[PDB]
Amino acid sequence: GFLPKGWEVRHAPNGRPFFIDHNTKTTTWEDPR
Amino acid sequence: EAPPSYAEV
Repeated sequence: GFLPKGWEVRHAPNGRPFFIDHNTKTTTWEDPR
Repeated sequence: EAPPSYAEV
């Protein structure tokens, strides 16, 4: 499904996806969906 | 093994 408003996902150097919270200018390994 | 911080985006 689509990420919540303000979020995106990218891949870290180690290849693991991380999620980016532009609403609070923070990131996390955990999927927010 | 922490994620990249927001400054790295």
